[PDB]
Amino acid sequence: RRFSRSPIR
Amino acid sequence: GSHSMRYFHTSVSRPGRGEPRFITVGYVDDTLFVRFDSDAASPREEPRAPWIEQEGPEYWDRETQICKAKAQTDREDLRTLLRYYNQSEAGSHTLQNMYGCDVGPDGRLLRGYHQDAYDGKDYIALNEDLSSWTAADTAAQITQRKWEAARVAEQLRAYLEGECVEWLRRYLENGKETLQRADPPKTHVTHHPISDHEATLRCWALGFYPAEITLTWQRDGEDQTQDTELVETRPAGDRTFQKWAAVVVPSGEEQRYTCHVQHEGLPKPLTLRWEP
Amino acid sequence: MIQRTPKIQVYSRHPAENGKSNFLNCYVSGFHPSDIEVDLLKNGERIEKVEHSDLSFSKDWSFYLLYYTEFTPTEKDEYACRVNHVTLSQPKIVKWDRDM
Repeated sequence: RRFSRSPIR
Repeated sequence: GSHSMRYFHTSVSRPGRGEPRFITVGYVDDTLFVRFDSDAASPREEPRAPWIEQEGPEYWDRETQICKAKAQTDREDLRTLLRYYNQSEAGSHTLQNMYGCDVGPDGRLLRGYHQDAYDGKDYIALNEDLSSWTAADTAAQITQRKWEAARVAEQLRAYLEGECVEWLRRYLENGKETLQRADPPKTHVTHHPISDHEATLRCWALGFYPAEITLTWQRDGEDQTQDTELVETRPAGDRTFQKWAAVVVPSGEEQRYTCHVQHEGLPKPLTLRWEP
Repeated sequence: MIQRTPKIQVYSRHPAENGKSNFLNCYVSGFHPSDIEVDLLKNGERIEKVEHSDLSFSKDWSFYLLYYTEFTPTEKDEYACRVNHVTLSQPKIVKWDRDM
């Protein structure tokens, strides 16, 4: 299942 | 043997034609098992393999949320990267991301991945240590400094060493009928005359899984690497793969040529010759 | 930017046997950017019920797609794949060769 954290570039 | 899990993501902006398209697909080894397409009518994460269908509704809800959220962060990043590269808002641009893990036969982490490309060129990549970054240019160094300050690599390391490996083990057990079965290639050699002096020998490998395979032609036991036409391994559409290798042979010399087939579904590497 | 022209293979799922149903495949790979137009042709005309895989990409970030349709080959029917991409001055047609 997927990685949940959402870093922005 | 060894196994892998990978998530692939592509966002493609289309100015004047709505928001960027977002497509992500998940793989275990060479088997597609989940997909999400932002252009589908009611976009949700959808199963693409039978052994994932048994996961319950909260699984599908969590994966749908993550995909939608990643679609949103890609749209922000596309806008950000236009600034970083001093680019016009008029063109289409592409952001690709792959992440995942490889495990060995004991199920332990061999290595993890998390890497990016912008417009088809390497942007930023998590190093094999799962703690430092490789930035391709001064724009990706800006992201690098952001991600170091937010400690992104620590979160990734925790995921890749923990959930990635553990859920891969789960999927491998649930789909062991297929994910843990190697299908050997069915092989044969065809002969295609070109002129009075030349013929093509084509060595075929059909219906195999996984995709990894080695096909080589030898002449008098010497590898014909420079004179062998090798097509890209290609999907049959039924989970299996196809490949061929071909050499142009002087007529009368057919028997000096041997085709060699290595595949994990084969106990011994195979040797075969043109059989008139 | 960087642009890479698609490789094209057209082939059947199973060995071709005239009168027996099969799947016709057009596999485009190695290309960038991802926008591409792919048609399967029966005797020069566009087949209507063609499906395709979801966009993915290889280790070098170039994209690949499989377009496919059920078909039943005959000795006389010509099948082909027509591909257009930003790298192509004109659409490329690759004929189905049952020996390739």
